[PDB]
Amino acid sequence: IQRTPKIQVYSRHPAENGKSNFLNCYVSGFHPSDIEVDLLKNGERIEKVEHSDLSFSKDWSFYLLYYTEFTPTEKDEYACRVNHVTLSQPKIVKWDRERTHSLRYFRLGVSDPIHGVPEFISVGYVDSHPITTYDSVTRQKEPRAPWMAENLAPDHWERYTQLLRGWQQMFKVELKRLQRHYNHSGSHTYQRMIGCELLEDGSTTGFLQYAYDGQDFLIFNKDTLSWLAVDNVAHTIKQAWEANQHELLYQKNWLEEECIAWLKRFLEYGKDTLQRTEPPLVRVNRKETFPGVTALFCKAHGFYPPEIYMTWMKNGEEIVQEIDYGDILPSGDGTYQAWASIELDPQSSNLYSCHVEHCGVHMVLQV
Ligand SMILES: *CC1=CN(c2ncnc3nc[nH]c23)[C@H]2C[C@@H]1C(C=O)=CO2
Repeated sequence: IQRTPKIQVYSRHPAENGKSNFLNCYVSGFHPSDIEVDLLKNGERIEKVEHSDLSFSKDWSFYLLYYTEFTPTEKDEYACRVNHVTLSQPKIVKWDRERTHSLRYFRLGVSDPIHGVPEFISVGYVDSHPITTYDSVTRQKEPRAPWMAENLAPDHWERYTQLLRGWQQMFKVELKRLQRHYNHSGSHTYQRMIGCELLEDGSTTGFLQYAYDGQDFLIFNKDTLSWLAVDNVAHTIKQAWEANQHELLYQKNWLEEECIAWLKRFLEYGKDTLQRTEPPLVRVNRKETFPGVTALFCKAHGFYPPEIYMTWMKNGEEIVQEIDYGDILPSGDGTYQAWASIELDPQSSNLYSCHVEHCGVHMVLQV
């Protein structure tokens, strides 16, 4: 099942003409992984374009960010051009107008990529921060964060590069078995996700899952040490794996113990960035796009962690049941932005208000 990319074009900071800024093209929710993204200045490709490394979501969808340094010109027209399997022709999008932590590791396999993209990639994350990276082209596990490279001995990288070289071969072999079993030809994707969550109160959560072509394939239940299979093909794989009772017990123990221990270790190594809280800056704007149309936009920016809650209240008593919302977007500098717009009443004002909650801070912008 293919999924088409969600393309969102926006600036890192609120845009004002003549002031340098960063243009973002957040490309998310797409499957398979192969994509081509360009940023266009007045219809022309931009030579210097930065982009985060390929990232992975828990729904098996892929996400990325493309950014470039620019200064907004009232005349300049910036847009983002995306190529994907689901797009018979490129799609151009104009630029209009904490306490819970998680460690998780993903494995990605692509058969017949026919690209300068690796056959196998594996990335680790603490709270949406890539801590480590490994791929088949590199054949080496390298820290993706600086706080990870200043606390782990070089032997640690050697030891786990050996595990990842073996896991890579297993993924290549396991992927062929699935294509033969399904009689599939061409490029297909194999995905794995393992991780644990450490809640504020001390509770722990764990998960291990496999996906074939972006669809749930095998789900490990660590409470019953069973692999749940979606298909009869997955059932065949389930039977092979469930033979090795030792492997299953290791999964339970790695999730409940080693994973949380690793996570606590990392949350200290990166305490400066991971335990950081940046409060949001909220401004209310009034816009009249058409005659007799007025809307209020509660816009928040520069906060971390991305967990935020925004709402509008008519007369300061009850919530509005017609509130449009904006996605929480990565601005590119480690902070996040969002917005919430309501249609201003043509009648006499109800004295609307905006309410923002972020990490225990409550802001009310009564206008
Ligand atoms: C870097 C490491 C990754 N780890 C890991 N465990 C299970 N499945 C994985 N898939 C990719 N990487 C996986 C382990 C060992 C090692 C580590 C510390 O650096 C934590 O967890």
